[PDB]
Amino acid sequence: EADCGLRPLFEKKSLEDKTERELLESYID
Amino acid sequence: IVEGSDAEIGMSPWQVMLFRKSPQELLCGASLISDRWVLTAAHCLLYPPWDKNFTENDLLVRIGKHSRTRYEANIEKISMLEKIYIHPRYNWRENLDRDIALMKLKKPVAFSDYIHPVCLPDRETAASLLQAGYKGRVTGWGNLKETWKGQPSVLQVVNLPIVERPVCKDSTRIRITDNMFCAGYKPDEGKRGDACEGDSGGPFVMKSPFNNRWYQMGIVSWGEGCDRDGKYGFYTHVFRLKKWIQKVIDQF
Ligand SMILES: *C[C@@](*)(O)[C@H](CCCNC(N)=[NH2+])NC(=O)[C@@H]1CCCN1C(=O)[C@H](N)Cc1ccccc1
Repeated sequence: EADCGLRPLFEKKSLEDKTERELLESYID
Repeated sequence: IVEGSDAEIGMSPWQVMLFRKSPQELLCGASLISDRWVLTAAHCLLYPPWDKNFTENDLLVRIGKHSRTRYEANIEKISMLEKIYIHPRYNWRENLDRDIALMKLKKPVAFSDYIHPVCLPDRETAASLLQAGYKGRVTGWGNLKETWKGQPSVLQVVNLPIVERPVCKDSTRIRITDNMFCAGYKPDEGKRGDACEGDSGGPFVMKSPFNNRWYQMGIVSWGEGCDRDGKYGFYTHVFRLKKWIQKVIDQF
């Protein structure tokens, strides 16, 4: 998978974007 | 994108804009899957009912863009197309089944903080993430409301839940297939949002809870109106068409 899907300004910097937690929480709800 | 919000800069580095050269016309969205390949919806290139049938020389793509009201010098990149490949069984006559196309760039694009490829799903990813109730994210420069400004300057983003197939099927008289899935909130769920005309070809992405990577599970394909209660947007099921994608790239 090389570096696919890891954003330079987010994942690569251990920074979360403003709404991605809504996606992670949807795996429960 | 209806009822979405402005994207943060660099939030969707695989976002691609597909343009008609002349006259200048933003046609659709697309996504970057490697430094030379871009994924999009077939109907953005071929749709005989609307007298649409573009060749490589009629188009161009812009990569790494955030705002349309600013020329992002040396960040955004324009690329010419070497070849277009439309799925051979793309059903433009009826229901847009297999609404997918690949475009090879004449020259590779350089990755940067603003240009980076999205992952394509494999069997394990499709089985674990493509489930009703789970939310994915759709992005685009398409219409802000069901119509015809009304088009955004900044890339729009909206998170939407995948909908159970029987609900998708009963929501429309158009025949749905296993090569599609639908998403959107149900009536009175407390939230709204949808892709819309102009958003086609854009990615429906999901973040893996296991490796932190973004996977493109769908391609904005069709709908009836935008954001209407009881209707849902439909997306090309990318994993279902993965074998075809691999075949095209392996052979080019
Ligand atoms: C090409 C895209 O920009 C656009 C996306 C619309 C997404 N809408 C919602 N609510 N999520 N697709 C289209 O406009 C496609 C192309 C062919 C016509 N079309 C439609 O969505 C029609 N509204 C419905 C339809 C007609 C014929 C075959 C399939 C669907």
